[PDB]
Amino acid sequence: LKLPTAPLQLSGTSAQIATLLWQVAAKENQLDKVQDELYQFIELFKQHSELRRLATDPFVPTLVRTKIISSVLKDSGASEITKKLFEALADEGALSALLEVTVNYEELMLAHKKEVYCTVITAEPLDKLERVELTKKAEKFVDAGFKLVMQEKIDKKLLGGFVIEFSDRRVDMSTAKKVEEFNNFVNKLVLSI
Amino acid sequence: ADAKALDELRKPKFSSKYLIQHVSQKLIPAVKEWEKSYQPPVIHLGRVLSVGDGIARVYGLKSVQAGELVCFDSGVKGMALNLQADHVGVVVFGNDSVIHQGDLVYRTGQIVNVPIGPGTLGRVTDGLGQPIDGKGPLTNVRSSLVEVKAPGIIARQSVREPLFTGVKAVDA
Amino acid sequence: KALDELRKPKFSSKYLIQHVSQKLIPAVK
Amino acid sequence: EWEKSYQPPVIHLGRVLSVGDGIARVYGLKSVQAGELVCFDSGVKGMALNLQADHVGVVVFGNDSVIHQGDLVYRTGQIVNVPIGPGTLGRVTDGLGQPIDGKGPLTNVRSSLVEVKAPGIIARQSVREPLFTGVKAVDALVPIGRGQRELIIGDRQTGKTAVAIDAIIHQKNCNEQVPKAQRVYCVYVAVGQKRSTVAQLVKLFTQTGA
Amino acid sequence: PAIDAGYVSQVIGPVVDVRFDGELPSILSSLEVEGHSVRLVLEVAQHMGDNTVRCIAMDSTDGLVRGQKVVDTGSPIKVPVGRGTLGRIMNVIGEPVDEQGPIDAADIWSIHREAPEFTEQSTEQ
Amino acid sequence: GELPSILSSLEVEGHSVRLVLEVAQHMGDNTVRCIAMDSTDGLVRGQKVVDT
Amino acid sequence: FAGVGERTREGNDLYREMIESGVIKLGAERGNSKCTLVYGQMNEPPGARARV
Ligand SMILES: Nc1ncnc2c1ncn2[C@@H]1O[C@H](COP(=O)(O)OP(=O)(O)OP(=O)(O)O)[C@@H](O)[C@H]1O
Ligand SMILES: [Mg+2]
Repeated sequence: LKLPTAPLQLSGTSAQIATLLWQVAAKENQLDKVQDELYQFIELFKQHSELRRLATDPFVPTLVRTKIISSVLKDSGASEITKKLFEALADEGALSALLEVTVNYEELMLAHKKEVYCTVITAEPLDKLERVELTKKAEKFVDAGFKLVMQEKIDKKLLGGFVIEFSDRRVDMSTAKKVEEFNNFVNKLVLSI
Repeated sequence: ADAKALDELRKPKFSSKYLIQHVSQKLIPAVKEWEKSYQPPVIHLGRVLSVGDGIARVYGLKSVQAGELVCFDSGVKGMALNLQADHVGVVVFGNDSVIHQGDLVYRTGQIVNVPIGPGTLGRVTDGLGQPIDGKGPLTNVRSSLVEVKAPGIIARQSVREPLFTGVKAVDA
Repeated sequence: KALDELRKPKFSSKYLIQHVSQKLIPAVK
Repeated sequence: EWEKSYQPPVIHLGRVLSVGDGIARVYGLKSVQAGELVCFDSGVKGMALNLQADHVGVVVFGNDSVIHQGDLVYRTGQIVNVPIGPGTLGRVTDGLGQPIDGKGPLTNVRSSLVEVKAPGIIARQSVREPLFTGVKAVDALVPIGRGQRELIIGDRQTGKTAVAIDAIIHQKNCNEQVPKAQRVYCVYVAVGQKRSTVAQLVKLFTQTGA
Repeated sequence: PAIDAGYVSQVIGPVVDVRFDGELPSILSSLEVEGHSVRLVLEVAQHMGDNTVRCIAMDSTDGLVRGQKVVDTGSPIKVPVGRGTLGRIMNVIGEPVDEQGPIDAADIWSIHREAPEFTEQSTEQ
Repeated sequence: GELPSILSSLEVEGHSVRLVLEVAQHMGDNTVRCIAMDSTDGLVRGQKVVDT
Repeated sequence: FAGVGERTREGNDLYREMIESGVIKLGAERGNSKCTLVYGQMNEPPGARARV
């Protein structure tokens, strides 16, 4: 066959269902109908205690657990991706995997609108030109056609420059560390002469 | 998949309720047609998940103390060794062939007891204080824990009095 | 928290995706 | 030339998932190398040993009590290295080369990797010149050439260190008599010993002049 | 009172897991269990990974329930030290077990520290 | 349905020799583990098993 | 004297024999004692004997 490439490669057995769920929802152009139908089901477990009894209670028979789920999802225009997923997770008793699929469905979705989050920490609050010169620095730290959003915080422990935090890497072009990276270079070099 | 990303799923983020409102009117009719196939739910009682090797795994029992007498509905006692997050592992004081998966486990509310007193004098009891000499129950007796801590340094004194064995090689 | 029972899943099958893929793929047109 | 050729690196982060017994499992650190020094935000270092698909296992160079769940661990980009050179002579260092004798930093020294590929067949030559132990049971019966690994095996308190210490002390006696080209510079690695036992050995090596 | 007060999540003999809703205690920290028949302190041994610490009970755990409130003392086990402790009997957590009243203490030192450094050793026989 | 008790005897429906299983433990998820009194070669998953 | 996991009878013997030796002094002369005892004896659970 031929499925779309998932943007991220993820972990296993709950992140592995979510990347299969993303791939059949990218084939059907249902990447946001399936996503909010997950988000409805997250809310459906909070309100109904007998719906979450179909995911935690081990003494629910599997013939009950797949017939409550199918006869409840037969209408209301749910995606055929969704009501096939939910009878599959109810066949195996994996309905409690659903908080963990929804989290990994988000990370595949947010890497599909290449929107990457950010946090910029500066010394004092920015100008409108200090904002524009900074994204020109910062979209050279995302390696594709990605867009950075931003989040602006302040720290006068920095002496100007900035710290960009991407939640999996940071880049420190602040001059408070440029001082320390200068000092330790000349504290190493006078000991080499 | 960190908990920073999982605790964002506490707050609602759907903004479209076309399936929440639908199944909330069909769920309770769906559960009602499958009620003779539901075992009644269990929170403060227990239900046996697995039994074998003389260890039962008991779902439920939300407020068992660690190491207390539980009672199966077969009449067998157990002792809640490890309380885990999802089950309780009990060790069965008796034959595990009479415990099934699905059996109710009742809580006695007491750490493991034997009858002590003057009325246990004379009797042949089993490993749990239940008498096997056939001459009735134990009367003039009260329950005490079997895992008392030993007395400390200041609760003791030197050994002064002789215990006469009557054995000639021993007492000499 | 009332959703905290579902935060940790454990499965009865190592090959759970091989059953899930046998029901999600024929949901495609 | 340093300032005109200067971009700060991106520092890849990681969160501590669990920590205990001197192992920290780390979420993230997706570009860390196997065998790479990491840096916890408590200041304590670490080495990324098994890079699993979901986490990194980090052995902690120090006491794991300062590491918490969710601490930030940064990679240093470098495989584990130590300072080599003549400035290490005379000094008592720890297992990563940091000096513990209380005599300041290691001057006149250079950081090199600790896991080097051993020299292959075409880089050797025959072991022909002797290393004199000074122990005459050794230099007569089991003599040792220069470039030869020799095991000192025995039970406890049978004199295995004394054979080894006498090889070190004798090199000092021989280094005062030979030309500069053939002088033997000893390294004594004391693994898992008492610190008192090690302070007795640097007291002996200072008193002998070794 | 809500955070930095965790609850007993699982009990396996001498080993207790406590789940803290925020600000986990450090490893080697002491944790008091509220509502036990005796004073039960727990020394944090591991961070398990899901806001759970794994800790070691310094007394018996028979009686622990899986919701029991556990307060963190923010420090390791700290025992009375000094010349006031001479002639007394203490247990593991520094309580007097000789019925001679409380131990007056010059200081209350934690029982966890590092070895003296290599520069601190004395080589005299 | 209901599980057989531990040490109960189970007979496998449709097999060349009479195969008797003795229930050793209750595994959970409605499964019992059994030790066979004869050869288990030729046994198919989903074969009917009758509790005596 | 750190007694780690030994007999409680021996902890009582040493404590009593130090009082008659004047190594431990009780009462208002407690400061003239020369020994302090820490006891984690063999009736303690394994967490108490691992830290005493
Ligand atoms: N050649 C020797 N002549 C006399 N005494 C010796 C000799 N070698 C060792 N000894 C003495 O024997 C003791 C044991 O020696 P040494 O410490 O070298 O043993 P070891 O093998 O290093 O033991 P371990 O490392 O197990 O403690 C030392 O106290 C040393 O003083
Ligand atoms: Mg030695």
